[PDB]
Amino acid sequence: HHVDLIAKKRDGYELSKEEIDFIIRGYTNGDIPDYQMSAFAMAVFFRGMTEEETAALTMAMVRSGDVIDLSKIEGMKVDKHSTGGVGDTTTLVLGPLVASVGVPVAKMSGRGLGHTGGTIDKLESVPGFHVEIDNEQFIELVNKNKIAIIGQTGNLTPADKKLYALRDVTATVDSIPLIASSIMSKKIAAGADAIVLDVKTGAGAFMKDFAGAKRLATAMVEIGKRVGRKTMAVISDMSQPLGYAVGNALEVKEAIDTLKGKGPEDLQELCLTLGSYMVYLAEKASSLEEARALLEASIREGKALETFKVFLSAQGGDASVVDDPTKLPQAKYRWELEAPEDGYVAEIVADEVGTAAMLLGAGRATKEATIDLSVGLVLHKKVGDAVKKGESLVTIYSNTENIEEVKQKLAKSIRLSSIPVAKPTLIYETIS
Amino acid sequence: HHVDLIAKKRDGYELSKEEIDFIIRGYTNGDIPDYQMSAFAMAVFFRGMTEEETAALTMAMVRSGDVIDLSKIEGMKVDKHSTGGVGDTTTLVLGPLVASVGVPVAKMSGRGLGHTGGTIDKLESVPGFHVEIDNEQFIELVNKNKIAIIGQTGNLTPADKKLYALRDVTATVDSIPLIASSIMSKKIAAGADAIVLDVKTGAGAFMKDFAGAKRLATAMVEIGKRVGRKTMAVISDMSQPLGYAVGNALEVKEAIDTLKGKGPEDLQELCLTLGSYMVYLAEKASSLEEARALLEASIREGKALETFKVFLSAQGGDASVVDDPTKLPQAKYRWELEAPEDGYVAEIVADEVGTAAMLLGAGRATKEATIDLSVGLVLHKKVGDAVKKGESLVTIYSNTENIEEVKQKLAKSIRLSSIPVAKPTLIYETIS
Ligand SMILES: O=c1ccn([C@@H]2O[C@H](CO)[C@@H](O)[C@H]2O)c(=O)[nH]1
Ligand SMILES: O=c1ccn([C@@H]2O[C@H](CO)[C@@H](O)[C@H]2O)c(=O)[nH]1
Repeated sequence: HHVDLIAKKRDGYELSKEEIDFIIRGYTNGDIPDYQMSAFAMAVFFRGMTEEETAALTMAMVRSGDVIDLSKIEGMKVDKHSTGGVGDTTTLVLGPLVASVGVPVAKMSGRGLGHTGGTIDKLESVPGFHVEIDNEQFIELVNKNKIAIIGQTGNLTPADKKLYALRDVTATVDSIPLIASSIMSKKIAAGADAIVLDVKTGAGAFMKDFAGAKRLATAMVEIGKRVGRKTMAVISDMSQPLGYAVGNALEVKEAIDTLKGKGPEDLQELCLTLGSYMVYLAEKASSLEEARALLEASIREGKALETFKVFLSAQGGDASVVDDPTKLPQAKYRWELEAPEDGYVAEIVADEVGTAAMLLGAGRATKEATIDLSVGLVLHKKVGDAVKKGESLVTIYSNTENIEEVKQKLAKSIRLSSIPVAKPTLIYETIS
Repeated sequence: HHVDLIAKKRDGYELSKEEIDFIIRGYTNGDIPDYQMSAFAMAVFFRGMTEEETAALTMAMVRSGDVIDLSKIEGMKVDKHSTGGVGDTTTLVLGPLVASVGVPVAKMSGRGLGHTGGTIDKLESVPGFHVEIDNEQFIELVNKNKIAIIGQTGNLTPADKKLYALRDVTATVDSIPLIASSIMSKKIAAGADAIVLDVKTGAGAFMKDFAGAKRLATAMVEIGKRVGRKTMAVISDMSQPLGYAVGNALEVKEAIDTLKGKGPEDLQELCLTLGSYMVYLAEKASSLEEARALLEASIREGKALETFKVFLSAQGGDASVVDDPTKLPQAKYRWELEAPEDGYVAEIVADEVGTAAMLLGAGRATKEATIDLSVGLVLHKKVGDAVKKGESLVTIYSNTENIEEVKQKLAKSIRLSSIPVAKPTLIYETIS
C-alpha cells in the first residue's frame, strides 16, 4: 500500500530512486491521491531529503513531461534563474549583454502572476514587440543574432506544476529539497546544458535568512553536479530593492541605461557578475576574469546595446526606444515623495515597495489581467545615501491622482537614521 | 485561507479552541478537503498538541454527531475501554462482574473487523442469543437486571470515523493526541459519566513501549479531567497473550470459568483490578478497597455467574451453557502442539498467536465475513512455566485438518529458555 512511502519518509528514512520515481509517476497520473501526496510533502518538510533523493526527485519531475530540444541552436545553452525580488531587472539586461559576446540566448518564458510583469510583459512596453513566433523562426533568430524570445508552450514538468500547486495549499512550499528540485527541474526541461543561479538573501528574498539562502544554493548546485548540468550559484542581497525602477516600462528604461553603462551601480555589478558566470559556463571565455573583461568592454563600446536593438527589431519592436525612451508607455501623473527630515537611508523595506508598485497596478493578480505598463516607481535614494528634508525619495508614476495609500506605504518603507549607514554587501559568495 | 491552520500547527503553535472547532466542523462537512486535513494531521504527528488542544479536539469530535441519552438508566454510567490484544476476555467478564454488585452496564457495541470477533460475535456463540432490541427494551433491561447489550446505531462522532480512516491511509494514526481524542470522544458520545481505561504495554500492545503507553494513558486521563468525565487508567501487560483461550466460543468458555473463580490467574487479577475502579467510579462502593472486596465476594459466592445467566437469558440465550459449555459451537478437530525440548517459557509472541488464530478463521477481514465461532486456540503454558519435551504447549481447534501453517507459526511463537524465567508484571501502574 502506498501509505508505506509516506511512513518511510515520516520515520526519517531515505527513499530510493525507484520509490521517488514511483511516487511522482503515480501522483502525476492520479494513482496517488492528493491527500497522500500532501502528507508525504509535510513529512518531507520535517525530515528533508538527501542529495541523492533530491536529484532523483528533480529528474522524476523532468521525466513527467517533455524536454525542449535545443540541439539545432549551436553552442552550449546556459540559462539563468533567480528567485527574484523588487527591482530585479537582470533578465532584461543579461540577455543582450551575454549574447553580445557570443553566448546564445534561447529565452523561453510565460506571463507570470507576480508583483510586476514578466519579461514578456516588460518587453511589450516596446512599441510593436510581440512574441508570437514558431519554433523554427526562434531557432533561426538565435543562430543569426544569438538571442530571441518565445512563449513557453511545451508540456514541461507537469508533475512540478501539480505538486507546487498542492504545496501552495498545504503549507509545504517552504522545503529546501522541494524548492531546489522544482526550480532545477524546470530549467533542465527547458534544455539548459548549464545553469547560473541568483539566490537572493535578506528581507526581500524568498529565503529570509542567509543560512537558508546558502543551503538552497548548495542544494541546487549539488543537483546539477549529479544530473550532469554544471550549476553555479551567486548569493546576492535583496535587503533593499535592486536599482531604482520598479514597474514595467520604467524597468525597460532602466535596463537601457544599464546596457549603456550608466545604470544603477548595484544592477551593473550584479549583471556583470551573473553574466561572467554565464559566459564562462557557455565556454565563450577561457576564465571568469576573461569573461568579465569581455562584458565590461562590450558595455563600454556599445555592443551590448546594439545587440538589444537587434533583438527588439527582429521581433517587431521599435528599437528607437533606445535613443528615445518616451516611446515607452508614459504615465499620466508623477509625484515626488519628499523626505520628512534630514538623515541617511538605513533601510528600504523591499516587500513594501513591491506592495506599493502592486497597488499602482504594476503587477498581475488574476491569471489574465491587463496591466498598465506605464505605472510604477523610481527610487532616488538607496541604503547609505545622505538625504535632506524635502528631497525626493521616490517618484510615483500613476494613471490617476488617487494614490494616498501608495504615498503612505512608500513613506513608511523608507527608514532614515540620524547618523551615517554603511552600504550593504551586494555579492555575498559564490557556490560551485 | 484554511492553509493558515496547517501552517500554524506546522510551526509548532497551539491552535485555539475556536480554530480546532472550525477545522473539525469544516472537515466533517466537506469545506476542508482531505489533502489539507492530512497535511494538518502530519503536522500534528510532528508537533503534537497541548492538553487544552487535545480536549478541544475531543469535544469537537463529540459535537460532530449525536450523544446517546442514558438519563433514564438510573445511576452513574461508567464505561471501560481497552486497546485490547490477544486473549483479552475482560469485556465478557467485567459486565456481569460489576453488574452483580449494582453497577449499571448499558453496553453498546458494533461488530468489528479485528483479529477475533467482537463482544457481540462472541456472545452469539451462546445458542439463541441475539442483539436486536430497541432502545426502550434496552433501558428496561438495564434498570431491571443492571446489564444489557445493544448494537450501536447512533450517528456517533462522524468526524472521528472520517479522520481515523484518513489517518489510516496517511501514516498519521500513531499520534498520542489523535489517539487519545479518538478513543475518549467515542466513549463520551456513548454517554459515559466516568471512564476506566486499560492501556496495554509490551510487544502485543498498541503502544510498543512503556513510555508511550504511559503518555497515552496520561493524555486520556487529562482529557477526562477537563471535560468533566472522571477517567482512570491502568497500564497492563500485553507482552504475552492474556489467559489461555484465543477465539470466540473458546473465550466465552474461559470467561465462564473466570466468573466461577477458576479462570486464568492473570485474567482474574486484571478483571478484579479494572472492575474495582469501575465500581468505585460508579459510586457503588466507598473506596477501591471496598469495591475489590465486594467483587471477590461476588465471584466466590456465585453471584457474578448468576448475573451472567440473567444477562444471557434476557436476550434469548441458553443460560445452560454455564453448566454445559459443550452447547457452545464445537470445533471439528483438536491438535496438541508438543514442546520440542525441556525448558521454561520465556516469551509467547502475542502478535503471532493472534495471526495464528486469524489463519484458523477466528477473526473478520472483510466488513462482513461470516466467522466460524468454534475455532481458535487454548494455550497451556504461560511465561514462567516449566515445560517438558512432548508436553502440549497449546491446543489448536480447527474446522479442517489442513493447519500446517498454524502449527509452524505457533511453534515459532513460543520461546523457551533453558533456565528459569520470572513472571512478568501484570499491573504496572494506575494513572489518575
Ligand atoms: O517551489 C518553488 C519555489 C519557487 N519557485 C520559483 O521561485 C519564484 C518565487 O521566488 C516562483 O515564481 C518560481 O519561479 C519555483 O519554481 N518552485
Ligand atoms: O485513533 C485511534 C486508535 C485506536 N482506537 C481504538 O483502539 C483499537 C486498536 O487498538 C481500535 O480498534 C479502536 O477501538 C481508536 O478508536 N482510535
